[PDB]
Amino acid sequence: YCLEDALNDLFIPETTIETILKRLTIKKNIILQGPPGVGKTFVARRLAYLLTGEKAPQRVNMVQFHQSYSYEDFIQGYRPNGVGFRRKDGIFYNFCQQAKEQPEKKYIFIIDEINRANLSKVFGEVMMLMEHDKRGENWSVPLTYSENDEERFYVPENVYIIGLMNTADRSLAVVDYALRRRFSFIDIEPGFDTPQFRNFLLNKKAEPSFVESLCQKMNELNQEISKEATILGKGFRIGHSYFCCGLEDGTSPDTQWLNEIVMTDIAPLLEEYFFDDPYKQQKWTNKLLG
Amino acid sequence: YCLEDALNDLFIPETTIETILKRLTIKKNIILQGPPGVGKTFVARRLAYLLTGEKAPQRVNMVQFHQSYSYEDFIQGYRPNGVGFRRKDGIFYNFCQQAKEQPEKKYIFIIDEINRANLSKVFGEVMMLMEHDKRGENWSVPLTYSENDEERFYVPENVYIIGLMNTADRSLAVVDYALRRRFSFIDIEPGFDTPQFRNFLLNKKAEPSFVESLCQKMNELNQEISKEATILGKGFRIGHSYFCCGLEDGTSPDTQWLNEIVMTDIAPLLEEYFFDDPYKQQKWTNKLLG
Amino acid sequence: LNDLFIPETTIETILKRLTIKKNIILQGPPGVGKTFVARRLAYLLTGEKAPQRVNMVQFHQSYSYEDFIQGYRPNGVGFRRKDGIFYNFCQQAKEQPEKKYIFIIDEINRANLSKVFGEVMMLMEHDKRGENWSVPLTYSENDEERFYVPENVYIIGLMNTADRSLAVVDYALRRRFSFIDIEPGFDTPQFRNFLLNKKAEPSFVESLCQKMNELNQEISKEATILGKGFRIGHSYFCCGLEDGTSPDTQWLNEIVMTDIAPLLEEYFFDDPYKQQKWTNKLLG
Amino acid sequence: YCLEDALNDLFIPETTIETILKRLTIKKNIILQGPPGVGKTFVARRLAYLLTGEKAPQRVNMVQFHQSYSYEDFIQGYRPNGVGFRRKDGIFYNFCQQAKEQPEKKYIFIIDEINRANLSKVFGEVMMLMEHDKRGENWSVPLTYSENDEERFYVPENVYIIGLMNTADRSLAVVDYALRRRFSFIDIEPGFDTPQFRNFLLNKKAEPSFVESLCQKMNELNQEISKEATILGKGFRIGHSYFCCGLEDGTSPDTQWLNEIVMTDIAPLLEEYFFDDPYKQQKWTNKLLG
Amino acid sequence: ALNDLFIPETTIETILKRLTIKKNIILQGPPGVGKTFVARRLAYLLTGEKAPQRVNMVQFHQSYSYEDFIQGYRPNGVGFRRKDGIFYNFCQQAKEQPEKKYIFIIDEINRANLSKVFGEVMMLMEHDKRGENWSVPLTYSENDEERFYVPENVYIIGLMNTADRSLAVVDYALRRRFSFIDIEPGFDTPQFRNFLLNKKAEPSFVESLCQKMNELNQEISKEATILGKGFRIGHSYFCCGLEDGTSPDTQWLNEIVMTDIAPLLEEYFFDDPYKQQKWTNKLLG
Amino acid sequence: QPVIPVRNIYYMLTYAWGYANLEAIPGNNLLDILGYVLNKGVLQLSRRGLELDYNPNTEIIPGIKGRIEFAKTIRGFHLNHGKTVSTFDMLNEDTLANRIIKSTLAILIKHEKLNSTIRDEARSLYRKLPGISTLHLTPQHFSYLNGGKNTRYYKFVISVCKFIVNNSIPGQNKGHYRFYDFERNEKEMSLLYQKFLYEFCRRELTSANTTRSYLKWDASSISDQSLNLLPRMETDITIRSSEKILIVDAKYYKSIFSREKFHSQNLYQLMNYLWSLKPENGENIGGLLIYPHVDTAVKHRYKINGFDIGLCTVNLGQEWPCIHQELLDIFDEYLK
Ligand SMILES: Nc1nc2c(ncn2[C@@H]2O[C@H](COP(=O)(O)OP(=O)(O)NP(=O)(O)O)[C@@H](O)[C@H]2O)c(=O)[nH]1
Ligand SMILES: Nc1nc2c(ncn2[C@@H]2O[C@H](COP(=O)(O)OP(=O)(O)NP(=O)(O)O)[C@@H](O)[C@H]2O)c(=O)[nH]1
Ligand SMILES: Nc1nc2c(ncn2[C@@H]2O[C@H](COP(=O)(O)OP(=O)(O)NP(=O)(O)O)[C@@H](O)[C@H]2O)c(=O)[nH]1
Ligand SMILES: Nc1nc2c(ncn2[C@@H]2O[C@H](COP(=O)(O)OP(=O)(O)O)[C@@H](O)[C@H]2O)c(=O)[nH]1
Ligand SMILES: Nc1nc2c(ncn2[C@@H]2O[C@H](COP(=O)(O)OP(=O)(O)O)[C@@H](O)[C@H]2O)c(=O)[nH]1
Ligand SMILES: [Mg+2]
Ligand SMILES: [Mg+2]
Ligand SMILES: [Mg+2]
Repeated sequence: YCLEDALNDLFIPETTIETILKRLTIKKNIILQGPPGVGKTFVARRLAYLLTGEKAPQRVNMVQFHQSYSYEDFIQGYRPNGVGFRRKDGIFYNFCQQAKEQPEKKYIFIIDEINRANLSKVFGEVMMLMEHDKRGENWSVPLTYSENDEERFYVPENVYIIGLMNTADRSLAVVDYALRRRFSFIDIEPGFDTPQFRNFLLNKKAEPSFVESLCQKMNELNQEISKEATILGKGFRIGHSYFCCGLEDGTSPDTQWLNEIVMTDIAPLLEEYFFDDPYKQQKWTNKLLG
Repeated sequence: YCLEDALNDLFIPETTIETILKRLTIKKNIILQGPPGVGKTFVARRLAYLLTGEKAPQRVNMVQFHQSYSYEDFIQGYRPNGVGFRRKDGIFYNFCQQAKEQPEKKYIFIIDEINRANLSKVFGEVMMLMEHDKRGENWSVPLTYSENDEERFYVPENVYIIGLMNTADRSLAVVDYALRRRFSFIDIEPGFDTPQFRNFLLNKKAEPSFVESLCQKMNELNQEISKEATILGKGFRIGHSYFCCGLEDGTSPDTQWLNEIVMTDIAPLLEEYFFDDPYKQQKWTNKLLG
Repeated sequence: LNDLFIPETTIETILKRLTIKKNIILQGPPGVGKTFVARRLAYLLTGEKAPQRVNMVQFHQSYSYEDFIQGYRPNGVGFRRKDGIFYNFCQQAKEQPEKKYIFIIDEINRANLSKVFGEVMMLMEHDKRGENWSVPLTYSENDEERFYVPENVYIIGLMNTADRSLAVVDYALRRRFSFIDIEPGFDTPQFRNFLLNKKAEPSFVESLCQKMNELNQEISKEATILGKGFRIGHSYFCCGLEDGTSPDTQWLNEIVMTDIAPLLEEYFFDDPYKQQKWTNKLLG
Repeated sequence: YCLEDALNDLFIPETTIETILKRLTIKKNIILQGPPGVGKTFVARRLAYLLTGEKAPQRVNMVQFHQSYSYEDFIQGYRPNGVGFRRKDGIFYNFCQQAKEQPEKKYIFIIDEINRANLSKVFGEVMMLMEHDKRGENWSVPLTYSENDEERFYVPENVYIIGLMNTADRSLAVVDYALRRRFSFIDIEPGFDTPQFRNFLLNKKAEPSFVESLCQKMNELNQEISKEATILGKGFRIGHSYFCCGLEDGTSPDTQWLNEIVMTDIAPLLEEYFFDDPYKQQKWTNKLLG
Repeated sequence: ALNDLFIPETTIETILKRLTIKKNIILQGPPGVGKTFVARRLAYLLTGEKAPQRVNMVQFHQSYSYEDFIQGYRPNGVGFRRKDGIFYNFCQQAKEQPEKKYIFIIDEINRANLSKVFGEVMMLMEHDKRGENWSVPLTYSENDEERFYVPENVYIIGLMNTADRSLAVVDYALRRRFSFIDIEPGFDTPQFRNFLLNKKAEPSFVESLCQKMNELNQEISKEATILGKGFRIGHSYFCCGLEDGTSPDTQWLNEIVMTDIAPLLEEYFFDDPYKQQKWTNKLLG
Repeated sequence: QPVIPVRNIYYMLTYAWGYANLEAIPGNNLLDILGYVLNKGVLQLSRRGLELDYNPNTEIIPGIKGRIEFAKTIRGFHLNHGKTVSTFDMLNEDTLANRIIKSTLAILIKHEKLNSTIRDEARSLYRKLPGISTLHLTPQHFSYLNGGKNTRYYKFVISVCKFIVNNSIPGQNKGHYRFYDFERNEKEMSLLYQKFLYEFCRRELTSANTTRSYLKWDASSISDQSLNLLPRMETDITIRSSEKILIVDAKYYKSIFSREKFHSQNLYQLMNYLWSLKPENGENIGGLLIYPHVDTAVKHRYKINGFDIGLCTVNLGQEWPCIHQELLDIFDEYLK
């Protein structure tokens, strides 16, 4: 596996991709913050094969935090057995033990929509240990539910962690500033401007004028969205995922297809987004169709 | 089952239904938003048999969400068998196992009053999995309560999810915009001014003048309601069900019948919609009767 | 139909409305005999004074879906799934389809009505009653076992209109429920005939209605703050005179200071002078 | 364990470490209160070997507190067997018992992220014993879960307790009452304007002018944050550890290396800080890049 | 146990009348006035015997529970066993000797929730509703006939710390029953001085020290709404540390100034250090 | 002692907060106006529905609700008395935003000088919200709500709640409150004016682009590159258009209200803003001084140091629409 294979279809620039591996390899914990529809989940599976250098799923682990994840789930917890309770090794604890089987080959743990859960509750002991510096046997620590016999749990050096926090829900935003220093935050753009986005459409039977018209209108809208910060901040700006999918059968992109998108998905989104005057809704809706 | 079986009694136009079935085959997740009393519950069981094309209720599961509903009940969670607790595969998990057995046949899950329960908390792991392009074993994910990383849960491709969410309550709205992207939102209108609703009335020995007078009356009223979008959007407007049922006996729809229902149902509603204006209540109430 | 102080027309409206729609809310201020109407009314609809069919409950803010329908609660050995009353009650009518079984919910406004009812908030509708519309419950282990409202079941809701909560308004539930107002009924002869058949003075009764109605009109004057929903009920007068104490102004004077004055205080809060006026106006 | 190895690398003045050692011998219950990235965790591991005078792991123990941490794990509690419940001596109980054997040798217990769990919930009864005056067998107490009153637990005088607390969260405005009385707070400065931090930078092939230019900015920026009290106090200010990292390769400091750090760590942190004033973000970010 | 207490004689005598009547006192006040010490010695005085067993002391915290206090079901090797608490057991001893006076000391009572801990017994512990007549079956009692009654001999002392800013309002349940008592720091008193005079302290150092703390304590009490009077520093630091026969002098004093008093000033004065240094200077300068 | 009619300030506050009939109310004073907005504002929300935030609850109950916490259950041995510690999401209206409304209403009633009907109507609302718990309000409470998850409508009434509490002073009685004389102080009224325009111009002047611009001194000093001692300079507003740029400095002074000497000390700031600002576009550079006057509005133009500068006034107290017309008339002249 290599960069050329992954980056064939991605609409994100190479620039960020190098920025990721630059920040990742030094720091080992990163966050990609962007609105939905920019391929956050999409890139993450591809990146894992790069660092390992091979397309292997075993060295990768993927999860989503659902505002009910707990330290009992991630690390160490007690589960019913048939008649009586037992202690169960969590998933991350299960993952690290495999990861330290070989330091040579890198192991990745991927958490989608990480911002939701109360991360201090989930990680507990791990919040310190995740950092690049504080890894290995030097910083071994005994866990809460560890046996009285001293047995210690340390983050292996080979492990790299990636989190995928959407920036739309403001309430569900990381306010644990102690934790926000452990991670490095990578802003991801909607991906309209790139030709690599455009070429995908032209390859799929698209007019350059219709294509260039499309990006022109979205960029105007996102600026109007980006202008506000009171309610709708920079992060709220619309992703490109809506346009990406559904054309595999041979349906060529045209104003009919775009009009279906505008009426069906985005226009409901806009009225929820604004919810002050319809005229602003009527304005931008007609603009896209025009 | 057949298409024409449904359309005989259905007040909604076929065009929306064609829009519904086109999106649903593509997106596989949808939300129907409108005021109460327009047949969201009515269509949903009908539409499922259309999409499958066969009248199979075994393949359809219908549920109504509420505040006291959680991932433990829905997907997976630990619950008491008796003396000993067990991991109880929830309703949605069981539904997916059935659909996995028969990938060809479409299996449908219908959620009434979806907007109430905290969907982020309820679906959780599913929130990523449900996407139309991420279904399959490639995106299989280990759950919170899974014994190991190897045990993983993936949505089948055949699954279609249908959402029913009233727009009368702005407090309860699906503001989680990432979740909003997964569902393709299909507005529904009361559809008073349609032939199929009137033909049902005329079939019940009704005056064409009274019927056409009736449709004109509400159309003006709904537009008045839609005007004050800051106060009341289109989502609050009156549904058609008040008029639909109650004629099963064979009672002809005279003006007296209308006068009874308006006094009992719509009259207090207008008082609440217009708390401040007593005159405005009197205006529209008297306008229908005269 | 004899000792009831509410018009025959309203109950005649109700019985047709209930039989057709199968769900109703009887909304009015406290002391108008909401409970007595419903208890009487269920016996009318059944036609026999059978109490086993009729069950009454009084909601409160802490009531939950765990209590009403299903819920996990402990036996001596441990925890189990405990079928709530309504599931138990619907099974009772499901045992006997022919007869009409009734369920009464008092103090309905207080609780989050959506929260308790939950699944049945759809099912309760008269058309969607039967196995066809059955659904698996929240706590049901398997989808196959489902719950469906029977056709015989009828629900009556009793609501206090004097404590509005501007917390949650549901207009969808309002579609399920056919709302019927209840007036206090001082003007009605049937209330007066009871008292005139209790050795009341004719003038004493007639002047009283003038006194109370003027108070009721003032409460309905300012629609935003108060309304017909707040105004005074009659039921305080019914009880306390069956011992044998015939009506007199002294008897009324007990009730005014005993009962009505806090209500007046509650309604005309931070306005003692209005209390002194309207309190004293009645006594003369 | 020579001071020269320990204290040379450290950025903190030799003045403050001396005072830290003074009160620590005196009171034995000490708290280092500072923002993340000032080496609070870094110094604490070294200080233990300073006091003991030797590199021994057994005499020093480290833990991180979190919401799940409890009395039953920390001190004493019952862990389920296959069915039965067996009492278990906890860490702090087990650690002191080792310290009981060797009263002369100094023993250290290190507690990171102490504010996250309430001390009463974990320590509980021991807050009486933990205090410096009420130590020794004279003040021995029988424990909550002790089988008989005869068994007793007393904090030997030798143990010293260090607690690492970060002033980065809004909740910590209401500092726990237990901490203030029983622990002695010490404030850790960010410590940019130090020779040793600079001398560290210069030693890694860094221009002095570029280094001194940076120090003016960080001292300038932290002043702006520290001036505020409503939203961001003095305790919220940036630490000195973003800049320490990333130099193991030998890559010389420059605007290129700096630009990665600002954009990927400090810029989005400022977005969270100065949410209300986006332009203030641009005001500082451009200033730092220069 | 009454030889040298820095507190004035009036208050310690007033409490004894108050305690024999009300039987439930709360001692407020700043930390470092020997709240336990004054309370501990008073317990021996009310009995008149310097005996520890009749006296018991426990420190309350928010996680302190009814299970620890009264009755709980801790597991033995095989199965759960009811375990008597402190107060429950404590009364069993006092019931033996009704003639004698038994005393229960409760530190940091406001911090914990009284109701969850005491539960049923909060009614009985009031002075009136005492004796066999008011006996009630306990919550965990398997048999109704076995009951718990508060004997008259028991006297309850509570220590509450005024200093904490986090404190806003006293618990209602606490206020109805207990008689709050305020202890001044008593930094300017003869008995405190006479102890210091017995140690090698000249009158000027005494007058210098007593004068300076009065001025500083006056500042804290002066800003009453901003800071409670109970914020003012106590005297216990000056008591301890001189047992070795060390002479108290300005050289010795400056250690305590910087070590104990300075962080307390830092905590109390969280706004302006410029104000703090002004007051630290006067203590020594 | 001449001042603006109180009703007009509310319009400027609206643009200051960035988002109705006021003719009905007969009380000219502010709190009568402000309370009626809130008192109606609360009722407007309830029609649509108030915010309900799922608060997770971990409590000791006799049964299964949501997710059981196995650890706290076994550690406390709650199984034996038939109880579990379980996490579930009760849905309340007790959020910080809604608590603030109820606490604000308590303050509103306690104000000694207020319309009686306003006080009567609000007391109803306080009773109508039983679940919500009263709180003692501080700005720090409002600080936590800067996240702004809430709807757009909520932010308006909360801004009112911010204004009332800060501008509330105890008066005759310990319990009751008395309203601040906001108009008399120039600084807060002036700070309103500067913010009033900045958000206002974004609304109406769609033609031009409106931004606050930080400016940097042209100076260099051998002593320090920082130049911290130098005054920090940030424009009140800059309203840039392709044909012409324009900087405005606006302030409220009492001396100008008298129709004599003129207070234009702010002008001294202005030239240095023109000087330190250098446009790459180089289309033009213009400046504006705008002040509030009561009686009448007068516009002048100047050619000072190669700059085209205007001093102008607005007749506040006339009427809001003509004022809105007047402002659009104003910027039209100079923006050219
Ligand atoms: N072909 C192609 N598809 C892309 C690209 N970027 C995003 N997409 C598509 O957009 C859809 C969603 O991408 P995804 O990673 O899930 O975005 P997300 O941020 O994780 N979603 P969310 O924030 O809602 O959780 C998928 O169809 C994904 O493949 C791209 O560069 N090329
Ligand atoms: N006969 C007939 N009835 C219809 C038709 N459409 C809707 N209805 C009736 O309107 C009522 C409600 O249907 P429903 O789907 O539950 O409406 P809703 O919008 O989901 N209501 P809610 O949101 O409150 O649950 C039923 O009486 C239903 O049969 C129709 O086309 N024909
Ligand atoms: N070489 C060197 N590294 C330092 C110095 N100070 C801090 N660091 C480095 O900064 C990084 C983090 O330090 P740390 O103690 O964990 O900060 P913290 O206070 O514990 N962080 P937090 O508050 O978030 O828990 C480590 O690489 C640490 O060695 C120092 O003076 N010299
Ligand atoms: N005879 C007769 N009794 C009535 C009538 N209304 C109420 N009562 C009696 O008043 C008493 C209290 O009624 P209650 O249900 O508590 O008042 P409500 O619930 O507020 O309507 C009962 O004895 C009722 O039967 C009535 O109309 N006729
Ligand atoms: N001899 C004597 N000792 C005192 C006096 N006051 C306090 N002490 C001692 O001061 C020390 C601390 O007492 P205490 O207030 O209980 O500590 P706290 O828990 O921090 O409040 C103990 O040794 C007390 O006995 C006093 O007036 N006379
Ligand atoms: Mg995604
Ligand atoms: Mg429906
Ligand atoms: Mg740390």
